[PDB]
Amino acid sequence: SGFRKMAFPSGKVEGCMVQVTCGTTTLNGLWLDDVVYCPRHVICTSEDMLNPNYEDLLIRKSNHNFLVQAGNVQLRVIGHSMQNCVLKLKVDTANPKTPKYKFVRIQPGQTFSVLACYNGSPSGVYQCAMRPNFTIKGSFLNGSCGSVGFNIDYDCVSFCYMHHMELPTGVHAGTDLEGNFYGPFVDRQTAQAAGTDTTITVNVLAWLYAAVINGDRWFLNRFTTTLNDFNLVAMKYNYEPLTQDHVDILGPLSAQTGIAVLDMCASLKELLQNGMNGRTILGSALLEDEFTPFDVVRQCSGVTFQ
Amino acid sequence: SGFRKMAFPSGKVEGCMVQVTCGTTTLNGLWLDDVVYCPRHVICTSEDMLNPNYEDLLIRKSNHNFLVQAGNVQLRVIGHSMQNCVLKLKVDTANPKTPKYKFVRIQPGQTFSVLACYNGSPSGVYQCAMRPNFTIKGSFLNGSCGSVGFNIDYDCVSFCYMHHMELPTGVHAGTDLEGNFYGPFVDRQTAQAAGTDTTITVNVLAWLYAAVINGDRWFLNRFTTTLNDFNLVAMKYNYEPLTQDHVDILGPLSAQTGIAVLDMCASLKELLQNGMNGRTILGSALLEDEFTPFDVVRQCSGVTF
Ligand SMILES: CC(C)(C)c1ccc(N(C(=O)c2c[nH]cn2)[C@@H](C(=O)NC2CCCCC2)c2cccnc2)cc1
Ligand SMILES: [Cl-]
Ligand SMILES: [Cl-]
Ligand code: NA
Ligand code: NA
Repeated sequence: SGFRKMAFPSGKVEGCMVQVTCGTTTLNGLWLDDVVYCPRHVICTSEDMLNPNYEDLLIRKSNHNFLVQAGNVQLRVIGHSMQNCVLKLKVDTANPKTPKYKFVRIQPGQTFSVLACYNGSPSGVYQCAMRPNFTIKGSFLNGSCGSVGFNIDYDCVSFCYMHHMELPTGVHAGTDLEGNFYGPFVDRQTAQAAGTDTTITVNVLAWLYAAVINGDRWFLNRFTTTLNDFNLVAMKYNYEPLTQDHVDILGPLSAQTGIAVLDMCASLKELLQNGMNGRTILGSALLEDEFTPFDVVRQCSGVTFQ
Repeated sequence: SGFRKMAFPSGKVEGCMVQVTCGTTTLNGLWLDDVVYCPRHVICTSEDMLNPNYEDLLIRKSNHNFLVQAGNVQLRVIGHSMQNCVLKLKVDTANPKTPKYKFVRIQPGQTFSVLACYNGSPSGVYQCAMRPNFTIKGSFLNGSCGSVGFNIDYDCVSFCYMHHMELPTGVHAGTDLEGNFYGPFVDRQTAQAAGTDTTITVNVLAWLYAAVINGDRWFLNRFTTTLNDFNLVAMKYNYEPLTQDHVDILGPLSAQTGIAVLDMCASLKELLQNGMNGRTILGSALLEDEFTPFDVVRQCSGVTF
């Protein structure tokens, strides 16, 4: 019993974090096999952060213009290339701690663990979600660039996020490990701003199922809803639309608890209308939307507390 | 910017987790140098658990009653003993991944990271606090016994919790790594319950300072108060008394933000008396009390390990 924001154990990723320095700029890189991945804006000078031409900036660099430090060891850079917004530095030593890994590009609503790092050294681990507006609500200070997000289902590290920058509302933007940004953002100092964000409806429903599994039913009601009437109501509270794909994804949780998906939708509609009247759900006084259906099945018992 | 519930990186601890089996019971152990630590109730049958004589159950046991598995390798047990509620199994191999470490017993209100494990395999990491009633609000399923809690200082892991049991309200109880229970609990199947809990006042103040650092200011006001007057409000709302030592600890945050502890105490007093008026603080509709002052400074300054 209990229910917590639960990250993956971070050791497999800790063994890959290094420090990358170019000029006066230092940030983090990810060392896998004989390649170090980092944000290409490590080659941006202070003079001009507004309109960098990264092709022109990089052709001026020699391999020895990049200093890579793994703990106390300097790694020798022997080649470099740019892929989208990520710089790939070839080094002369393969990382002996390289885990089984893959690169995955995730969809909004998906969650992952973040290992926040400074100067190549890990500071802490937390859970995040890719918001509908393609930002993440991270906790990142100056120098956190190059920190990564990941999942480790079944002993394989799936890297899905590399941190690049902070937006004006204090939320965060970055890329996949192929260097393609999530959302419309660019690695320039522009007036760019996150769009209006929305609540991840399928995740709220998963978390309501988690509450039932852990023994609390107070928020249920005698009603049901059509999918279209649910979406017409939920969107008035700035909730994302619920699709038939989402309904299908919630099937296993519905089967374990005996609560039909559209009956749980009716409960959510009433919670939005009424609030909690001084009660809490899984320790929260707000509706939580950064646990996915997969996350709830991972964390919760397979046996409902009836 | 941003503010998240944040755990320590868990790698140094992952390399110490093993699986311990005695009879039909399997749970987790902590392998440091040539000793594995686990809950002593691993030696109990369900019958034994109703009224166990641990002294007699252990003398019955021998080294060959224990199976220790590190990944796919069996560790050979060459000795066994008990310290309080912790079983110690001497093995023939020192753990080559043993970190610099200490065993530390924490105080109520202090936080720590938990590495939840099953069958000797780490499964997840989360942050939690020792409650004033000496429980923790963990997330644990069957087989999680022997999972540990810890803090890190530079390169040294301070182990502070080993998980033993779940109470009827679904909160959790355990020991320090010397086998001494936190709270008035015993490792036996008998009627036991969490006592009435209170809110950790110094941690709520720390989190209000974190909120100010992150730009959330609507709860600040022109008033100040005194320790004595604030503590009358605290008692009324089942908050822990605020001591002069707590005020000293908050000093830094008070100097940085511009709000004296007693100034911020006046904000908390008003929040307790009037509520939040439909507003949130750092994305919560409740007053959060599982961040210590040290947690707030660490996260807001980027301390690494
Ligand atoms: C060159 C470019 C692309 C404009 C840039 C510059 C600085 C950084 N930031 C580095 O901290 C940093 C950079 N190199 C080492 N550290 C930080 C950052 O985004 N401030 C922004 C301030 C507003 C204008 C855009 C940049 C940062 C802070 C906190 C958390 N995350 C990141 C990120 C990107
Ligand atoms: Cl996805
Ligand atoms: Cl006994
Ligand atoms: Na030792
Ligand atoms: Na005040």
